[PDB]
Amino acid sequence: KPVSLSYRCPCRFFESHVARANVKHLKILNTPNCALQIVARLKNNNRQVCIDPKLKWIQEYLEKALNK
Repeated sequence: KPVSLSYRCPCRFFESHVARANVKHLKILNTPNCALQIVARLKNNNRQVCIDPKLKWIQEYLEKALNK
């Protein structure tokens, strides 16, 4: 069977509404054949989700992470 395997990404979707208060750990994963995937694990849900870079607290996060 001819099967086309795409360049697999750690994320498929990105959460577009995440609470900083519910984030365990922030991890941003740039992937050579994929988009810029942000990864965060939830505290109350404890599941590791994906985050969209254009979130408001995320823009702040990137800015202040680069600023320090």
